[PDB]
Amino acid sequence: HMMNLRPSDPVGASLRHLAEQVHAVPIGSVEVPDLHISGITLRSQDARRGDLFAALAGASAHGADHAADAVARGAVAVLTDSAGATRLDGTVPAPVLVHPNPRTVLGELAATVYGRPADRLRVIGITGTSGKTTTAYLVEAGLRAADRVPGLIGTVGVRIDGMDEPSALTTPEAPDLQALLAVMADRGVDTVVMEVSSHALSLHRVDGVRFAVGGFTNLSRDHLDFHPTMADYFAAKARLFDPQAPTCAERSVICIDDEAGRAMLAGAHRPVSVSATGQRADWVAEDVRFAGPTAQDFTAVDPAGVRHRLRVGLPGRFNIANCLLAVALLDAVGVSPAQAAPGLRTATVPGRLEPVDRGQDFLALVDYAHKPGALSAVLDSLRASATGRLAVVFGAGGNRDPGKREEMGRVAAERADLVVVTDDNPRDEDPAAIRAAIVAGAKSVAGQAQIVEIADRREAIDHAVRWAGAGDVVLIAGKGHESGQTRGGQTRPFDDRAELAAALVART
Ligand SMILES: Nc1ncnc2c1ncn2[C@@H]1O[C@H](COP(=O)(O)OP(=O)(O)O)[C@@H](O)[C@H]1O
Ligand SMILES: N[C@H](CCC[C@H](N)C(=O)O)C(=O)O
Ligand SMILES: [Mg+2]
Ligand SMILES: [Mg+2]
Ligand SMILES: [Mg+2]
Repeated sequence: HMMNLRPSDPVGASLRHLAEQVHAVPIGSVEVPDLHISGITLRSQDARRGDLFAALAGASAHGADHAADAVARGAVAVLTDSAGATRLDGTVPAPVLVHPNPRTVLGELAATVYGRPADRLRVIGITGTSGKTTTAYLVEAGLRAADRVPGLIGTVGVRIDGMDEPSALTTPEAPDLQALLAVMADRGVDTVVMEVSSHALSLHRVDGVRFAVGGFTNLSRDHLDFHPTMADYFAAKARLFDPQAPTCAERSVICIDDEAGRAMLAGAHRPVSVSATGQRADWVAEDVRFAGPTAQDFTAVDPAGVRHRLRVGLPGRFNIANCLLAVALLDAVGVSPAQAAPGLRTATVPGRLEPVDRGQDFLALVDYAHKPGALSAVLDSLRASATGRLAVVFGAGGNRDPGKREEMGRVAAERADLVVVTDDNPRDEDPAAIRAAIVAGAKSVAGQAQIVEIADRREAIDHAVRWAGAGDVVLIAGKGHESGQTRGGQTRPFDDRAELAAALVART
């Protein structure tokens, strides 16, 4: 029954001032009161003394049906839409405001209520198809090494001043994010690094955030079950860099190693370009050197002409680009490469090319990639002379884009020496039919990959671990930091890191 995290003593705001700020109007004939509002939420179970409850239309349900409960829990006022109003007329003992489309103003209302936390610290937002999480963790580690106090908001969770924050949401709505930024400022955070997804930029979830710096990794095909076309997907991410958009960051740090990045740079507010593929850019990586199985040395060249010799403590060639972007973002908030370097060398990223070491003589790691494009990239990222043979173990989710299954098999069989097709959250589907589609795609490739099908994921991990010899690479893909195997409405624990470690201890 743990309610969502709020700042302990927010400045708050008068309801009348909030109504004037966003052109909300009273539901009825009574003028908006100067009632003190100390919080805002869209979830009645998170409502508490002093809150404005946002009662909004949603999936086959309207929050107005929960407004009486929110007020009973201590909310002192309600903000709703026209539909909600007709349903709240004279039913709750609290003032009600109506707005044409409240979802579009919740972020700015929460910014006011929580004291404009994005003006108390520097917010870095990072968007792009892949690399948001790794880049964010590298930035957080660089800030800590520089003796700054960082906050991190990402897919895995939230961390504040070096401490996990389990009471915060990983995918906050706009009011939740403002509350979390205020908590961070209260706890001494001077710089927040957060992932900003195309969903968030399309659904008003980062409205009201002043972004000091925006970063762009790359774009490839993804999220087309939400965006109608690639052009809509690009346009959503462009909202972080377009000077005409209210979400535009004050400085844009853009990787130009793909077509989308080059186009983003051309229209971006106050652009800084970054390239780890040899192209001309303000920041470039050069002189990349092998540094053992889980580290890579490189030189970051800054726009002033200074060469910084650095180490990123991650495997995978594309992590040079993520580290270079992290370095440029850190510079944009006043952290030098030398100050950040100890953090870049030691950072760990949960579920993103995350190695597990139990003393074996080969590289064994877990990665989140669960779609063909990301899987192709991570397999390519692990291709290098040091890499003997490469094995990948994965499956595909039930009740998730079935059209990707053959393609995942294809991309794996084009790149890996051993492809182990197993189960990964078959959910309400026939698990054997999912594996069959992946296997068919893998077999359609002309090459020399060995294709093995093992339904049980523990057995599949075990098979790959037993197969590996000195200098080989074993990749367990598709779950990353996410624990669980869901079948027919039941979920059993299954953490790929724990299961990989157990196989390594047993077999190695
Ligand atoms: N710069 C990159 N280019 C291509 N693929 C990447 C990059 N960074 C990470 N990946 C891969 O894509 C997936 C998502 O990586 P992550 O670092 O979580 O990105 P995001 O947070 O943008 O989803 C992982 O499975 C990883 O293998
Ligand atoms: N958590 C995300 C990714 C899961 C990826 C893969 N493990 C799967 O279950 O399809 C989801 O629910 O779509
Ligand atoms: Mg995504
Ligand atoms: Mg992510
Ligand atoms: Mg957690």
